[PDB]
Amino acid sequence: EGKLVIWINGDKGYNGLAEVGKKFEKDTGIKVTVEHPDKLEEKFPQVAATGDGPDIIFWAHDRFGGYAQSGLLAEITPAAAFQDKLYPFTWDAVRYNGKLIAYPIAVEALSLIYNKDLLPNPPKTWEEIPALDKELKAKGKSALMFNLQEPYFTWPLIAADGGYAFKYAAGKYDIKDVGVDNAGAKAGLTFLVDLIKNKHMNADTDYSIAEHAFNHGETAMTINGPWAWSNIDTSAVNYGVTVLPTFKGQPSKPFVGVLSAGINAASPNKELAKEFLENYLLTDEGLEAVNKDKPLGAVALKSYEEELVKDPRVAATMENAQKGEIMPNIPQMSAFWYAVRTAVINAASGRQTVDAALAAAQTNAAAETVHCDLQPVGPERGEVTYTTSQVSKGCVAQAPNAILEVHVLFLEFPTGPSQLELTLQASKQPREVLLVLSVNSSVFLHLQALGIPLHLAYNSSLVTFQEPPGVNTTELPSFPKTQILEWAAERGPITSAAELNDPQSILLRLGQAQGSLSFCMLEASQDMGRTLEWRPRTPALVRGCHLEGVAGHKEAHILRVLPGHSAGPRTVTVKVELSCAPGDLDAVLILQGPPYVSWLIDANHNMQIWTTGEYSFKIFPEKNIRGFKLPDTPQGLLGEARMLNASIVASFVELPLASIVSLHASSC
Amino acid sequence: EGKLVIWINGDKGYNGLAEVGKKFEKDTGIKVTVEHPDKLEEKFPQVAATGDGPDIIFWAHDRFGGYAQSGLLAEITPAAAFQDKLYPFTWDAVRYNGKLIAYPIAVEALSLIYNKDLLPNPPKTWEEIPALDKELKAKGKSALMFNLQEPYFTWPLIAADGGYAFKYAAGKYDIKDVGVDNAGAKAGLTFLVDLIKNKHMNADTDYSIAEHAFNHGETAMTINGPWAWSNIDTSAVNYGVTVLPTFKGQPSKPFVGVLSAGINAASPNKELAKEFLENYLLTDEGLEAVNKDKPLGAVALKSYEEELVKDPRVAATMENAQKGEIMPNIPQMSAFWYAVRTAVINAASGRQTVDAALAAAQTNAAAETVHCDLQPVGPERGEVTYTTSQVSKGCVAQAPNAILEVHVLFLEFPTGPSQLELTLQASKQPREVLLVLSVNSSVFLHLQALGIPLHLAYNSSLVTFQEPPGVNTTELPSFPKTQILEWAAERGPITSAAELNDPQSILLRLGQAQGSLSFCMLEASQDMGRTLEWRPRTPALVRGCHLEGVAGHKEAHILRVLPGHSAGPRTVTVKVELSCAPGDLDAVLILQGPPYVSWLIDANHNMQIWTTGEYSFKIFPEKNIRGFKLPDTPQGLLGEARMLNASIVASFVELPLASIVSLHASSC
Amino acid sequence: SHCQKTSLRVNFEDIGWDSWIIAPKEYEAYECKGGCFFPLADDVTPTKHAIVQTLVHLKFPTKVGKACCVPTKLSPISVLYKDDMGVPTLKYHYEGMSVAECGCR
Amino acid sequence: SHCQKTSLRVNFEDIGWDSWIIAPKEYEAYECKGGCFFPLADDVTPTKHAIVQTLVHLKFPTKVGKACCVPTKLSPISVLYKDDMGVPTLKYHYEGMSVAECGCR
Ligand SMILES: OC[C@H]1O[C@H](O[C@H]2[C@H](O)[C@@H](O)[C@@H](O)O[C@@H]2CO)[C@H](O)[C@@H](O)[C@@H]1O
Ligand SMILES: OC[C@H]1O[C@H](O[C@H]2[C@H](O)[C@@H](O)[C@@H](O)O[C@@H]2CO)[C@H](O)[C@@H](O)[C@@H]1O
Ligand SMILES: *[C@@H]1O[C@H](CO)[C@@H](O)[C@H](O)[C@H]1NC(C)=O
Ligand SMILES: *[C@@H]1O[C@H](CO)[C@@H](O)[C@H](O)[C@H]1NC(C)=O
Ligand SMILES: *[C@@H]1O[C@H](CO)[C@@H](O)[C@H](O)[C@H]1NC(C)=O
Ligand SMILES: *[C@@H]1O[C@H](CO)[C@@H](O)[C@H](O)[C@H]1NC(C)=O
Repeated sequence: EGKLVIWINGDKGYNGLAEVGKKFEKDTGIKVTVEHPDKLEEKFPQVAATGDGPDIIFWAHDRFGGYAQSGLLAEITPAAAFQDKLYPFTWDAVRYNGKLIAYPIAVEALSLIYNKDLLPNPPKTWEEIPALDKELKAKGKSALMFNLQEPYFTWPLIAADGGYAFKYAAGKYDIKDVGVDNAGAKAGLTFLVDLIKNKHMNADTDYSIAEHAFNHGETAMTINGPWAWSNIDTSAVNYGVTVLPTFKGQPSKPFVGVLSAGINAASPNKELAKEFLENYLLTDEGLEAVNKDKPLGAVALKSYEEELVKDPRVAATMENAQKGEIMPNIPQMSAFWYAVRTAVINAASGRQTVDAALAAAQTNAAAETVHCDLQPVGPERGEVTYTTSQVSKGCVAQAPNAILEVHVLFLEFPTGPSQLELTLQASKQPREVLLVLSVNSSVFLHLQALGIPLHLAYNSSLVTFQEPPGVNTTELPSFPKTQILEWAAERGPITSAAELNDPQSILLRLGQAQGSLSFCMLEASQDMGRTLEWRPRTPALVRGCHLEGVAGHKEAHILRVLPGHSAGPRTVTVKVELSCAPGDLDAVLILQGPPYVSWLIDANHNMQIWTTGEYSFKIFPEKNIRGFKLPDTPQGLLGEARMLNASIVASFVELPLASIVSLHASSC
Repeated sequence: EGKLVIWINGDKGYNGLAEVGKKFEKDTGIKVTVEHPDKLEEKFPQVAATGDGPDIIFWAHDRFGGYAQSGLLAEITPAAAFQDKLYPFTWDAVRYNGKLIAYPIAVEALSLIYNKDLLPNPPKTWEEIPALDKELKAKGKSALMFNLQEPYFTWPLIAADGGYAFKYAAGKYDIKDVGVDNAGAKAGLTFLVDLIKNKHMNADTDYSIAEHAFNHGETAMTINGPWAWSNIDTSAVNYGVTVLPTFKGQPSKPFVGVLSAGINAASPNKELAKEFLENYLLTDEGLEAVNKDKPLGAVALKSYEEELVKDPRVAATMENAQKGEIMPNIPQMSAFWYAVRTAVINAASGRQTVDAALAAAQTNAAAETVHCDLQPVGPERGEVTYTTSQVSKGCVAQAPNAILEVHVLFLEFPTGPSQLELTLQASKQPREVLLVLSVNSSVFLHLQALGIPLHLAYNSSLVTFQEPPGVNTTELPSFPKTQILEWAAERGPITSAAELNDPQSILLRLGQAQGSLSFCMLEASQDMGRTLEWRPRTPALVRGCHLEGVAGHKEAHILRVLPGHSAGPRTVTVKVELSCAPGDLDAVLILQGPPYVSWLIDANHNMQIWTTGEYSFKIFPEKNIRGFKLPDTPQGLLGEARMLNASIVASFVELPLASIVSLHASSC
Repeated sequence: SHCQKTSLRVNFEDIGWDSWIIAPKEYEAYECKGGCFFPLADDVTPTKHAIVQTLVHLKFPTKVGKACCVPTKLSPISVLYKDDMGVPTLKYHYEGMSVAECGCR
Repeated sequence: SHCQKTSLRVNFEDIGWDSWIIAPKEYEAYECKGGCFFPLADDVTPTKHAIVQTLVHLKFPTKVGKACCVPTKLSPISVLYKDDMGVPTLKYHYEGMSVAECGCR
């Protein structure tokens, strides 16, 4: 049996996708869990770089470039026939540096959705909207309302009068040539700031606000993609979808997105992911299901698209798309978007001027250029093990006066019989404890519970103990995870809970409840503190690269701790073992972490050190040493390695707050 | 084709042996040269240790022990059938330390040969000989005459009354227990000295004198072996052969010899030697021929002996033999014989007293005991090359007023096509020269004659020149070597001549005639001086051994120059090259030579030095160093190596006067 | 006064090395103290050139000097080097800083 | 007075070695002469313990001694040794008799 975790924006047809996952489940017996976290595009890289991540991610192509740039996405190898089943330029959208990284699913382009009843004649130009808003305000309504918090809905104007993100030419993008501070952009954004200043729109309008406004007939117009059409269909609004207005006599040029599906490089189910995506998702019936849940606009599948074009709404999406510009997939897109967002917000709220916000956007957009392409490193080349307190999902709570405390652990391992070492540490002093464990694969378990009045709850068929106990055991019912939590709570309060993926060892300390929290509420990337400390089976996928234009042979090993969710200053231990290392080896260690991380180093040869915060060693342990300010991004750290005259990055890894880490090296 | 050089005492049937060599020649085409040098038993070891020697030697067994003791005799491996064809105790005579060294040919024992006409009743006791001598001296004759210069003819009395050489017991000889100074010996020798003192015999009587005396009827008795019987048969003497008289009522105990044939270890024709000896010499017809030439007494062949016993003379030889004692074959026999000889002579001439001469004989007899058994060393273990001025046979003479000078060179190589480098050096100044060369095997020759009005004489069919000359060449006639010398002399005086065996290179200098000698007369082991200097192809057979009872690993390399025939003081150069020698190697170099030999050493590692005369090196060449007195015998030098705490003798070699020597070592 | 190893505590600031040696502050840098006078001891394992020079000195003290007591073997120490470019170069065995054995040469 | 190699002719009789060194009579046994004062030259390749000790000495000349100019590498010579048993033991490379390079230690 197997599993497929998927991420997709909450505004898309994730239910239909889930149904496709049900067909895939019945056929292959491989369960599919579709989820829609908040800001999943910004969350994915962070977790994927730790080994924990969805098997598949769904998002516009603009981000996949960055993702794979950090070696976070496996290469897609579809047969030429299958590639012929989809349109080329979509593959081009997912192709970056010559490799197909994702499966193009759909095409997305913003369209003007107007209320036919309120506005039978939508405006052809932006310049007339103010007048219309005046009239409709005399009728007790508003002209237009759309999300102003995300710059994706404002770019069509900005680029309408000539704005552009990165000057493209000779098959490649020029990152140092940005067109946000040019005339057209300043003109468009000036027009928007004039709309808000004249109270034709409220600077705080967001997606939900606009959708509610138009769907309830409070505003006569809105700007949205195919997905929103379903929500309008449920509403009593008689809506029309048409081209966007012209600014300064020029058509609005929206950024055309390509909903694509990328495979997590850390996923062991790569084969199965290929199975689902290709053979189930990109078939007529699959895209039929998803589009039934939420319209995908123009799909990348030629057949089903041939059927969808007949929808005049899709046709409009294609007109607006043809008039616009496909988004670049380069990594810098992230920074660009961030900058633009800051600009728009600061200009709409009145914090900054148009010229100022857009100048600053011209400087901030392009930045942290890439220095190399990170590629996975084989185990025999590099190896990492570590012990951390963080968990995929976690909560820690206190139970005053509770005669019985409950602990729940959700474990997930590859499709095979695993081995696990679990040890429960007794607290200082009679409280009886309940341990509910759930697993998605067979497991051989080494349980160690000393002096603990313990009770158990688990699968008698999936779990096999080396030292089994007879009495005080309970068969785990077949419920969803949440219902498992509630069911466990029906016996006693839950003091702690965590979802681990492929753990090697687990240490659970009782009575170590941190702070004052009375209810356990699962939080992604939660810090378990002194409660739980586990060693995962599979570490983050080792990565490395070669820094071009750098003379000599100098090895660079980089370690970057991820944000730690508000904890006191910690000491991270680090052991290094460079096997088959030349007598006089010129290497460097780069330790990046939050400001509250001090480093404790232990190595066996001569090498460079470069850290944040402060660092100490086993030799002369006292007399800590002040660190330096290091770049925060992966490409920033790689660039610092280049500054360190490092020609090769032998190792690159990113972990969360972890007490101990050990690294072994090779490549002789 | 091939060759077989043989040595045998001049008093034996070497002519019949030569005839057997003629049959062997016709059958196998392998010429046989039988020779009878003077003191060939003492000469053989000296030459054989240099590679030059007869293919086969004939002598009593008493010496073969010493010979093989120096590793000079190859092991005999006759089939058990053939061994059954001869009597065992003969094989025992030739067996030494477990190896069959020679082929037993005949049995020799002294017998009393009396003139029946002069003495119809030979005496039964020694004590009556004086009276008989008085009577016969009244008749103008003498009673007895026999060789007094060799102790072999006097031992029968000495041992008659209990004398013995080495006390034998427990299957082995005790060298430190000698019976020459005992009562019986002193009694016998006293009796002899009384015979000479009373003028019954002349102290100067030798073999020839006695044989002449008896054969011409001047004396009535003599003591001789079977060989002499032939010479009596030619004489008009009517002789009888009977047992020897009794001394002090005890029978005379002669030393029974075993005429045996040993194979020179340095001979390449070992196979052919085995052929001749076994299949031709030890057959009925062969022993028939030799015995026809000179009686062999009792032969070792059972058949032919069965026919010879019927000769009453042989029967007498067997009675005297049974009454006597077989000679020990041990090496010490040589020293013993020497001592005894000195004693007898000094006691007969009146120089020493019986008690004194025989006491001194008791001390001198046993001496220079063996320290190890020398065995041939393979080339890959050790290698020697050298350049010498000595030759198997040689002469150098001067030619006053001679318009043409002659040079003759007799060359002999194994049965194969050889290569030779010959260079004639012109003298300072118009004399024309003649070069006569003879060869027993095909040869490819590199002749170098610059500014020499030279003429040639050789085999057009056997010699092949790399640079042949057309005119002034002569075909060499088919003559014996001596007739070749005379024939060459018929054209001009011979200034120099030499017989070389398997030469690699030859240098002949004209006008370098040494001293004042007008006639060239070949002398064995002649010193050619500045005239000739040649590098032999095959060196002396390398030898070594392990010194028992010596702790540690210390290598001993020994070099011993042979006597040099009256020359001025010379400097011998020595180069050493120890390949695959440990960093810190404990070795020693033993350089033995005449008093007129200074040494010049050249080596590449750290080692010990032990020399005679004086020695110098390349480093700090001046400031010669006085040597020490070293033992003269091979066993003496080996014993000195034992004194040097040497546990192994890696190399052992003996060469004649040679200017340069080079040694390469192995065994890692 | 036979040659032997003695203690010598060193401070990197006093020698002006605190700039490119950040760690440690002080360390043990044993010196070789004592006279080299024949007969020379078995543990010193004096070189024969030292023996010779000592005897020649004894013969001509004004024309030839004595043998000297110096380190014959050195050991490494872990230090933190500083490059001109400005990187914290840790050398885990920065050789030739402490004396292991003394002898006369 | 930088440390450097200088000439030193030795006689085996004067040092009492003529008994078990028969050859040669005299030989060249270069000595190391000159002062060790910082800054130390590139050719001397002074050990850092020498540099340190020189600086400490400069700071405390009465409490700590200077670095010493000694041989850092020796070469062999061919000699004729004499064993107690009495054999002429030639050593073709009797090591450690002549100076090859000098340095401060
Ligand atoms: O606004 C920043 C955001 O723009 C794009 O996101 C779009 C996405 O393409 C659409 O499919 C839909 O989800 O609306 C999003 C905006 O709310 C970029 O794809 C994304 O990288 C960027 O953050
Ligand atoms: O006299 C010393 C001599 O004795 C023996 O020689 C004998 C030999 O055995 C006989 O065959 C015959 O040749 O007479 C010889 C004496 O003239 C020993 O064999 C020999 O070693 C020794 O020198
Ligand atoms: C368990 O879930 C993991 C994580 O998605 C998956 O890789 C694995 O195949 C699953 N195993 C089983 C037996 O369902
Ligand atoms: C594991 O537990 C689930 C839920 O209780 C159950 O349906 C399943 O059958 C169990 N495993 C096996 C092999 O039965
Ligand atoms: C030449 O004589 C040598 C010496 O006896 C012998 O070994 C060789 O076989 C002979 N060769 C020929 C061709 O007669
Ligand atoms: C070598 O010379 C001899 C004597 O002159 C002669 O009999 C013989 O035939 C010659 N060799 C050959 C191969 O003819």
